[PDB]
Amino acid sequence: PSHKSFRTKQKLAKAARQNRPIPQWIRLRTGNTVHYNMKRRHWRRTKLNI
Amino acid sequence: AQRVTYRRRLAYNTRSNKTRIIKTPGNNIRYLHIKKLGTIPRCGDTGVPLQGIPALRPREFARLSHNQKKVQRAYGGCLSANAVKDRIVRAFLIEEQKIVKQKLKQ
Amino acid sequence: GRVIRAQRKSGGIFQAHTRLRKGAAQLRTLDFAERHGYIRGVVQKIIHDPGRGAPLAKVAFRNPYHYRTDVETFVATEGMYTGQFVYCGKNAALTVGNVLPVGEMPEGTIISNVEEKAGDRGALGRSSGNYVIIVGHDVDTGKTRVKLPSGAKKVVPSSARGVVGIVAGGGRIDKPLLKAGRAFHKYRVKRNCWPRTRGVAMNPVDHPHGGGNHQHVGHSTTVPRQSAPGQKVGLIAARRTGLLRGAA
Amino acid sequence: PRQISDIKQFLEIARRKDATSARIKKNTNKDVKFKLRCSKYLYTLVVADAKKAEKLRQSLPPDLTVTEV
Amino acid sequence: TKRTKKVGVTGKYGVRYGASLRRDVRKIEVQQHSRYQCPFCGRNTVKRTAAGIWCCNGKGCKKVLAGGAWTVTTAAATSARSTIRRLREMVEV
Amino acid sequence: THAAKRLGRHTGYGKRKGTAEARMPSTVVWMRRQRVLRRLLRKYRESGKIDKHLYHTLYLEAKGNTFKHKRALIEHIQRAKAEANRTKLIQEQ
RNA sequence: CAGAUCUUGGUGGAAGUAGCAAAUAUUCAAAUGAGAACUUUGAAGACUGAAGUGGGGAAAGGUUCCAUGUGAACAGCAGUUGGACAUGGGUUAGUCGAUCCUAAGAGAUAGGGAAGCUCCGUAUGAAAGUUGCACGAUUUUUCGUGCCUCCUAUCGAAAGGGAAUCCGGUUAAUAUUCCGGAACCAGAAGGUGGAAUCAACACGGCAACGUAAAUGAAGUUGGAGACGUCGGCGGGAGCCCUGGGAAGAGUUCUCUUUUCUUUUUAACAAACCAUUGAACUACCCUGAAAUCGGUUUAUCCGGAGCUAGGGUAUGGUGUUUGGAAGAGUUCAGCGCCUCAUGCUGAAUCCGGUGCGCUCUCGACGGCCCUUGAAAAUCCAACGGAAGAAUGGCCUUGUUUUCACAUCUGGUCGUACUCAUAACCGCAGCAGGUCUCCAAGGUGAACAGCCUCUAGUUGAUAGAACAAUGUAGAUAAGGGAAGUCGGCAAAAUGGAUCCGUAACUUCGGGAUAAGGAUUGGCUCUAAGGGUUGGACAACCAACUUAGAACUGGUACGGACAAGGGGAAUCUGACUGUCUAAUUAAAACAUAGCAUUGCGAUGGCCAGAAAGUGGUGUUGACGCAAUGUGAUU
Ligand SMILES: [Zn+2]
Repeated sequence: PSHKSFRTKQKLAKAARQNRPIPQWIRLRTGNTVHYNMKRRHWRRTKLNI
Repeated sequence: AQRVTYRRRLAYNTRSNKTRIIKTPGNNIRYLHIKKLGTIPRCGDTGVPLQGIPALRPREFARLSHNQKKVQRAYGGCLSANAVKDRIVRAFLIEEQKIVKQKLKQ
Repeated sequence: GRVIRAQRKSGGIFQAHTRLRKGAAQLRTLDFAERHGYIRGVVQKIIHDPGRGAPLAKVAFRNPYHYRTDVETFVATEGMYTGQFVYCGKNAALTVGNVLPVGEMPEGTIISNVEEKAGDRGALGRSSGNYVIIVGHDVDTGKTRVKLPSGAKKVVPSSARGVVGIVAGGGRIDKPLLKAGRAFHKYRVKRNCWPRTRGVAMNPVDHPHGGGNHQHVGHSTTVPRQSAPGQKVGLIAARRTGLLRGAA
Repeated sequence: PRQISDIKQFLEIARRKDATSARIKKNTNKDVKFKLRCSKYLYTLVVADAKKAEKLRQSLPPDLTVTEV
Repeated sequence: TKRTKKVGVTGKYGVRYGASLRRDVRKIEVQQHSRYQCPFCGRNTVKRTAAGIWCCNGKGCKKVLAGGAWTVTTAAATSARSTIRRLREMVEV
Repeated sequence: THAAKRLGRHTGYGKRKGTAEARMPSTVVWMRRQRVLRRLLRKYRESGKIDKHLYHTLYLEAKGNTFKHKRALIEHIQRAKAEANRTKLIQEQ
């Protein structure tokens, strides 16, 4: 609410960083099945719950 | 007409959210947040405000010089002139009667 | 069943509202000055205590041991005024507003804020318009017989202190409240005890009086004194019931 | 901002340590304002006559940096 | 104009609360809002406050009297003061 | 339209939706009249046309709703002064 | 395995079916694009109509904010577009908040219970020390004793208290934070200047009291912080309204010296301040008042000293200035790729008004069996601890509560939405969610209606009006004959002038019931302000009442906006409840009556407790009941 604690802001920074696309060269590794995942979080679909 | 908004994140009409409408040198009507009015010190014996002392917030008195917070008289800045006069007369009369009672007790 | 309202009044939301109250109305600590001579204080304030009908008196005394002044909270006696000099001690004069031992006062005097024991700082006759009458004395094993506002006769040691006069506030209960609003405002600054729901208007789970196709108790409202909590409702250990057609 | 009434005090303030600079302002009504920028305050002196303004400018200390607006 | 026959100050209560209760409140309200003489000043400038506080207006005798809920002095207090004075005068000798 | 209303148009009973007190309070009308009457009385007292004995009486009548306007007050003052002067002439002669 | 309204998964008929219909509404042209009803631009028509579909915040969300691209999934139609997708960028504080203080409360410690998890307990049955004082101390000073006095853990408010910042400009996105200018506060040393003291701590005024300073330790006392609600009155600021001048723009068959926009001045600093507007508001001096006087809209004051005269204080959102025209705004030109988007001309002026709106201030009044926080912090007083400059002149300390000057002010938050799409409700849901500002006209009005600023034109679209629907209207004659029942609808409705019954607790009933008028235009009379020599030419004003004339015999012309009466049962009344089928005669209420209890107590609580509530209480009190105004 524009009035956030330091811990809350760091958690928001971590959440925004986690919600990023996975590079293709990562999926290209031999024997890897990291191509797609459902961990993508949108600000309107799934809430962070603090 | 121009409509104004609070200059701070406090969005309620509290006693700490006193505002005054001002007109700037840009033809802009906007709020100006102001503090509460000061209070004149009161007499310790009668409770009346003390003459010759400005009305200021409690910490605003620290910036004043000594003479501006005091009246040049005994108990000046703590008691009114009438209260001081009554105390002087009462003290003198009671001491005189105490002397009379002591002398007459023999 | 269910825990009744009387059992639920053990605290919490049923505590007294004491934010606006100014302090306890204790007389003073029984010290050397009051035990042997007298001490002079000046009534500097007569104020209103929220939740109390009688006014309170702020009286400033002089500390006999340290360079200091002590402010007391006497129960205001009718006729007292700010700037009055009150005297507390054994050698104090029989004047309204002074605090004297009960054994140093004649028979038939009207007093207030009377101590049950010497040093408890006032127990008897503190509500507005109430007073205690000194009935008699007994020098051997010094004890004073007094008459309480309820008509009871109590024997106290002849060293308990009392204030000469009557508690200020006059007759307050003579005026009808005249509406629930006045009753609401009266008990708002006292506690959470108003309004009151009748037991017969409840369900059997809530109160012993609840239930039935008609609002009725169904059993004698007079309950024994040795009744367990939860059933000690109605008239507890009633000696007699009905209109008090002649009593003394 | 403070205003100076007498010219003497204006020269005295100019003859100090905090007198970093001065500014000359010419108004539409042929009024001249002499402003001294000190450490805490800006001191302004108003001269309504050109002759007195010229004499004041000539009497200003040489070490003072005077700038026209 | 008389403007009212019976209710007087009570007329603010309308037709509710009962006539007898309204009259009983009326008498006490008149006592509560009546002026009284200051025994130390003499002016009829004594007003009630908080049902027991009585203050005198003016530049003099700014004292506060502890009285009754609706009157400055009640009969019980007057009788108590009289008997206390009699007991004191008979015990001094 | 405002100019027409200033002349006196669009004012009749068919153009009024609020009560007379709502459109113009009687309290304000009485306040204006009392201030005007008291100002006139003070001016006459300062100018010496009336004395303090007559000024006090006229002040009480003005508070008592005796004079409808300035003309009524002036007429009453004129009659009082004329009667006082005539009685003074009779006493002197 | 054929079943178990079996389990999991997948997939059918219904079926291209129900449906995608609340919130007035869109149209033309151009651009882009393969593709345009949804994108953008221009034009037109409309809506929200300031209690907004406007501009901000609190909670909540967390990057949704901005720029550039994409149109696979979502945006129940579409998509060139999006709060979607992808890549980058963006939140700058001594002055705004948190941080500091305390409230309701939470909670260690001492101590006591409990098998124990843990419970009670917050100066409590504690050896609970932070502070006051020169004794050593060269010689001009915070370092080891001694004697000491009711101190004390902390957490707890982004709406309580509180040290201090304003203007203009700047970004794609931040600003009271950045830039330019101009200030303020706190802390630290003492860098200067000033003041008093020749032999220690100033003067003036009768006084209220005033000053550029005007030495003050412990201890104590006082004040500020610091306070309810309602009503009227007076003032100020902003807004609104109105008369001229200037600049630009709109209309111009005709008329309109016309209509519209701008005409601005912050924090801070100085001097006055009842003058210009608002207190003889409080106090002081002279003086002594009845033929009592003064005085508010409101009846308060005065030998406890009125009126009157003269002073002292309270002082800004008041006046004159500085800031500050150098800013901002409007208009008119030059270059003409123009580069720093520069340079050059003018105006930004003079007046007025108020039962007007919002905020605020001042003096008052009414009400309480309701009297309407605490603390941090700051200031003042009583008091007298301590001082040493010397040679009437070359020589010190104090003040740093006097003026100028120096240094420092750390950490965290700062984007954006705040909602008919950024929160919750499974969602981009007609629901719910605290609060700030609030133009003109009509009108009593924050009512309804239209409009200005601002915002939006977003709710899948096209064609046609079948039955039956939903919502809105009308209807000859009768007028409740319908129906359990006047359900629904209709009728009444504003204002002014007449008139108003039974009954009653005398307060009401009551707007009882029942009648008349209402437009426009032209006048008449009365009711108030300053002001030039009985008066007076203006300027600046709003009401009321009446008359004539006139037309649709019409006029609260839309909107807005009581149907009324006669009885019975019941509850006295105001109020409260079954969130999501029952709002009532149910509950509560004031009133009435009864019961227990004088503290070694009544009632309640706890496993126990050196335990808690009533109780900051004491019979006019607390606790437990029944009945339910008055008579
Ligand atoms: Zn008196």
